[PDB]
Amino acid sequence: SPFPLTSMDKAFITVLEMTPVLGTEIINYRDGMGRVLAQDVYAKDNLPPFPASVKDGYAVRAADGPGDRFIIGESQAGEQPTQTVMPGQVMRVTTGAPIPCGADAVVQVEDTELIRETEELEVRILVQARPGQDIRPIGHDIKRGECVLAKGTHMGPSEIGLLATVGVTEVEVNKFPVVAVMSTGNELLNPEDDLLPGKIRDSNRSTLLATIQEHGYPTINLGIVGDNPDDLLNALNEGISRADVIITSGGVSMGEKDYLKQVLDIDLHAQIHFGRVFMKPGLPTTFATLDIDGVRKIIFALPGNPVSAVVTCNLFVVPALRKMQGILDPRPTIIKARLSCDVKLDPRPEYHRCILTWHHQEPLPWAQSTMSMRSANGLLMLPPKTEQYVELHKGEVVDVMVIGRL
Amino acid sequence: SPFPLTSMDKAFITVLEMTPVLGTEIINYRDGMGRVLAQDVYAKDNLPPFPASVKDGYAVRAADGPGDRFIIGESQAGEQPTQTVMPGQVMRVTTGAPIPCGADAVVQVEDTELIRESDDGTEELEVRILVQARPGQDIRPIGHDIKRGECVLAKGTHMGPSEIGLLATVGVTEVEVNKFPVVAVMSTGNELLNPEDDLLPGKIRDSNRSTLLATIQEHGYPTINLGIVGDNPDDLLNALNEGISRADVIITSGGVSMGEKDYLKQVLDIDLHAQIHFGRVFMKPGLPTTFATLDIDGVRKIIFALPGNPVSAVVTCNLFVVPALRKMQGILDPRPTIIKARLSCDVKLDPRPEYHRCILTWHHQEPLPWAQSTGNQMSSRLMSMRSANGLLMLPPKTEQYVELHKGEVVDVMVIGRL
Amino acid sequence: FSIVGTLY
Amino acid sequence: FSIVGTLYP
Repeated sequence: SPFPLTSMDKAFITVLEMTPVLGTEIINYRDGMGRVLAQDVYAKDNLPPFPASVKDGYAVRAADGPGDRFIIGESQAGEQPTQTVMPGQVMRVTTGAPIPCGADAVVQVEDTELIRETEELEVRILVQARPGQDIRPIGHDIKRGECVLAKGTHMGPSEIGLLATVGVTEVEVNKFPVVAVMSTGNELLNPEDDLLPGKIRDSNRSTLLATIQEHGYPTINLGIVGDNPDDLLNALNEGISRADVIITSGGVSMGEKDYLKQVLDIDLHAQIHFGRVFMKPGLPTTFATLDIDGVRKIIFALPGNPVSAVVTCNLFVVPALRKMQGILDPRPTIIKARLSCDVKLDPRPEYHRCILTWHHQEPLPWAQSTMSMRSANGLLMLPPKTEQYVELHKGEVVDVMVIGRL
Repeated sequence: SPFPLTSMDKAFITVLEMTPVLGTEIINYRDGMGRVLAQDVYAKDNLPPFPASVKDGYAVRAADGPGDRFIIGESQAGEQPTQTVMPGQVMRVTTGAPIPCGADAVVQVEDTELIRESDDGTEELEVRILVQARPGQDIRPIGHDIKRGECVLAKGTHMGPSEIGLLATVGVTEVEVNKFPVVAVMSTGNELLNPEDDLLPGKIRDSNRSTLLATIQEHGYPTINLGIVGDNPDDLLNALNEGISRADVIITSGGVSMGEKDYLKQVLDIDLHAQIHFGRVFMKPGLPTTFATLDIDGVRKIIFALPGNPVSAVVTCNLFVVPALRKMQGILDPRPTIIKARLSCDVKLDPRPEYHRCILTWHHQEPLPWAQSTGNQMSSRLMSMRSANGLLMLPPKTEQYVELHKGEVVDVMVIGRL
Repeated sequence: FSIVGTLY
Repeated sequence: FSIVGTLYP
């Protein structure tokens, strides 16, 4: 008080450690995007359940080799075949169609010729076939009883389809964090309003909400709240009861008007882990936890500066939210890139919104600090200035944190 | 008939060229995520509208220099200051607070010392400035960030969270953006059952429909589930007619491909009078891939007939469908992002250009990411603690390169947000 | 730009 | 892993 300057490294690991993992719930598989499985998923069927042809052609006997063959019938999709392939005979099959008994290989139609015939009667096999050629045996893809999805899996479209394949339409996943977002400051107006003297429009709330919504987390708009202990307490109490995570932006960090940290400490009795982070931007960033009824809510107090808000939200909030929804490694993806512009280094670890662009035949992407037609998908991670390294130049390999779709 | 083997390169450019760009509509700024601006956005205000302090400190006169000064008051946020800074006087300011007239510089509290306070100790009265300030130091002048009447967002801009916040800043709550493509997905095949159903002899569960929808929804486009459709001209025509009336894109999976059993293309050409641009693509997987356009009432619908094979469905969707969808929603460069990575596993090359679902992994001090190929269906699911975010792009085999080895730099297409 | 795949 | 930007000459 004033809170000690927490190093950027320590501030990050503090957020993750103090951030809890949410409970689990049962959802339909169609709602599994971005969800983390809290259970193993076993297959109760074989895939394929039957021997299936890979190519469109004819089920043959490898022992018969090339030659003239009789077409005894056709194997339809969705129907179990009733005929058996005898020596000197073949059966027309389509891709995915069941393989009849007697056949051990499939010869594609490109390796055949219609000899004699609405129904075909005779065909010539032009090639020698290996046993098992172009055939998917029972359980070649998925064996029965096999674990197809382990707990901890961060599901995407393919995992949804795998659930649909095995028939597990209901799965146990971690809950998604409900995030309440509010903005503080007596200078804030609603974006719909025209400007009044000394006032600006509230942009942080819109950006933060859009950021959280992009990761698919349910959000709650607490709107603009006056910079005073009474209104702050009401907004915080509402956010605490309705959300797992409460995010605020703006408000006097430093002075004695720190109504936010006054309410958090005196009225809410929450534990403030850090109130300042040695970083640029986002120095007056505050992280607090609050234990109610054996349940831990987390609270972020982001700087009023628009650039600071989006930067601190991607650095602290998003990794925390990912941990809550059950992601094993909630840490952001960091890649190596080249600087599109020269840049002076700051004693503090600095972060710039940037745009990652891969140029053809070039191994490393280029990061351009805030083209204008594209939304920033990266967060340039500048090192703190030390010794000879007072400045970084165009072309040097730097770290870039992925914050959006590549 | 049978359709010529279209090269992978030609198949891709055909899709983009035959894919239309949707019309526009007015939306609220809060719904602008992933939307492309069809208009220039002008600021009607300056940002900041007033000179604003960058640091917590005191609004001072540079000409007064360091020394003992009188604290005439404090500039509050949201209020235009009423007092004027005279020589020898300063005003306490916080970050973001308006700068009072008379002041031309701001000295932060770290470069100051509180000399004397009131007898109550509740008010600061006199302060010592420890440094010399430059005119304009730690002050954001009017319109430092945004000037009035200035173009802050040009048409064609693909908006993210920041672009939304920028709209809120300038006060433009209503914008003209391209519509999102409505995508309808169906599955064809007499062997298909709903995932909720138990298996019957010769039957499998429909997984493509769930995956395809999930892939489109990941990109934030509205989807329509047309369910399972029987492989026959009557049921296909009904499903297609419904999809056309309800959607801009119609995706189907399955079907008996080519031959006289090719109901799908028979309905498209004969009944629907649609134009099939290609029916076969020299690729792996997804050889029997069909793309078609249909012009109704001056409106062009696009139709994708993807292979029934589960692996082929997701691969072809990321290669053809998604770039087409991005074009429809107004993105100027709808082409996918392709990056360089190193192979984590050896792999035999195919005469056809081959594509494998893979997992991209960036390491600490390693410049290139490692791409571990997922064999196809189940291989990854032993190490699938992460979803496949990449698409390994293998070159067609030649007498020179028959096989690729561990460590070689290869092309990988990012197919999902990390 | 290539949709097939290059080498190094 | 580091949340602070790293360097390499």
